[PDB]
Amino acid sequence: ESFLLSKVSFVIKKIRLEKGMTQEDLAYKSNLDRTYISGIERNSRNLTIKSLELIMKGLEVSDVVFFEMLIKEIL
Amino acid sequence: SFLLSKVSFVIKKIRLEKGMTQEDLAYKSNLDRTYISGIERNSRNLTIKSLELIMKGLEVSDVVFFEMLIKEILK
DNA sequence: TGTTGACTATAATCACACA
DNA sequence: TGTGTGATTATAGTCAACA
Repeated sequence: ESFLLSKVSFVIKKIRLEKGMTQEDLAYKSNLDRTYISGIERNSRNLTIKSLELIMKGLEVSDVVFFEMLIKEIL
Repeated sequence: SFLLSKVSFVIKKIRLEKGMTQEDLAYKSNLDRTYISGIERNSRNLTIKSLELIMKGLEVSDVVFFEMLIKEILK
């Protein structure tokens, strides 16, 4: 009652910090909301595919890399 | 209207690789057929939680799903 | 209940990728 | 060689009104 979503909501936080960004920066660059971005990283939002596609663009990272990094992270 | 269409392609593919109807995936993943139908028509927004249920009823891990998804991304 | 109608998947087939 | 994805007709299937 947690997995995958927890793993997806972790890589986002990993990359964002490795990119030296902020939740206010991510919410702005992905046209989303800081309250929404916050809740995700702490696993309090359901998160959709389209709402994830916006994140990778806000984080400035291709879809391929995100999933490749996602695959590793679960291991 | 891209990533949701690329994930959906893999959904029916493994469904057609494992050899099962949408009604079978609807049952095995505990989801309404109209919803399973929906995401394949392209689409319904599709939450991550629902996506996790799909893989469970698809008898495949997430790593083999994303790997297959990525292979379907590179052209 | 019974059935019409439009929107679907489904299944059989072909043909050209690819390895 | 060999399997497999794409595209195709064509059948069967779904659902959502109606009286």
